[PDB]
Amino acid sequence: EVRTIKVFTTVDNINLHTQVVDMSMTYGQQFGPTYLDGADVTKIKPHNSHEGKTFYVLPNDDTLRVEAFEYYHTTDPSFLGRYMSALNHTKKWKYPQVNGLTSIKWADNNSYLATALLTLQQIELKFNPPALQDAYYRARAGEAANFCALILAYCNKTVGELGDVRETMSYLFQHANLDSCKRVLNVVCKTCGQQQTTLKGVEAVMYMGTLSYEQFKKGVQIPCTCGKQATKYLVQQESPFVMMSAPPAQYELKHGTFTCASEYTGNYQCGHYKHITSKETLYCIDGALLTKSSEYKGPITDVFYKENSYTTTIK
Ligand SMILES: Cc1ccc(N2CCN(C)CC2)cc1C(=O)NC1(c2ccnc3ccccc23)CC1
Ligand SMILES: [Zn+2]
Ligand SMILES: [Zn+2]
Ligand SMILES: [Zn+2]
Ligand SMILES: [Zn+2]
Repeated sequence: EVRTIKVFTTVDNINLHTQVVDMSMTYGQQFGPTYLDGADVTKIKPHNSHEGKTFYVLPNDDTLRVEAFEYYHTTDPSFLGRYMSALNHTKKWKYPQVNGLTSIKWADNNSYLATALLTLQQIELKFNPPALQDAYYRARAGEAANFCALILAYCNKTVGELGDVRETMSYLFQHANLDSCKRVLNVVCKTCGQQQTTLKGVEAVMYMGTLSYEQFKKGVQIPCTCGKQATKYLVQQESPFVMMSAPPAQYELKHGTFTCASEYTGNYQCGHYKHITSKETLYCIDGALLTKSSEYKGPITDVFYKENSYTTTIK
């Protein structure tokens, strides 16, 4: 008087939980919201082909809420749905190899994700949420759909929003292991004197104000609360890279003095991005398009550099 089939539910595709489903009911009445391979199967009953398949569900109990925090570092119950929604788009994007890197063919306002994807393939980063690191790896190999969909979900951005590459990175670094990154800087006032300031994690590897990492060790002008103009410089830096950002402006990029950079053209919040990377020569990745040049002069807003351990000589 009731027929049933075996299926496995999961919130991380890693702890599979055996269930038996009633072929006269929908996955919705039995499980709550259900996805099979991204497809919202909530309003559908079990077709017989489903035996043995794995389905994604929302974390209804407290075990799953833990199983899900461990995989994604989220408690937000909308996460699964926002992600599954982005994945419906990103599974259709193309992800070519350009210049030995995984890019994204232009689609639905995704210039800023491609510049972000390209940059992540060129700096040293371990992400803490296993969902991020698995998609990171798989994106290195060309299967970037899940990686991009997770970025959209972590950013509470959605396909078709135009993004900001610096902020996209800052959303992601919060779940990266930068716990041994250290930045010590010294700010010096003609009046007040000198104050050392020592910051760490995400704050140790990100700066907004100047693009030149060289300028940053020499000294950069910052206003002082006490009123005069002060000078801030870098005295120590342990971290494998550094992000230097500043609002778009014409800037020259010299082969071999940097890792890669975000070129942004247009106005606040409606411009386009392209990716500049320093290899044997300068390369410009625009989604599926690439160009080469000896030198580059143009509108740059982030420049990434390599570091291991720096110490100023300024006494
Ligand atoms: C492209 C884009 C999308 C979304 C968003 N916002 C920003 C605020 N945030 C709270 C929400 C998302 C911003 C940009 C954007 O233009 N960013 C850049 C920028 C930063 C700072 N000052 C700028 C000045 C002039 C021109 C560009 C500037 C990199 C180019
Ligand atoms: Zn789309
Ligand atoms: Zn765009
Ligand atoms: Zn986290
Ligand atoms: Zn002062």
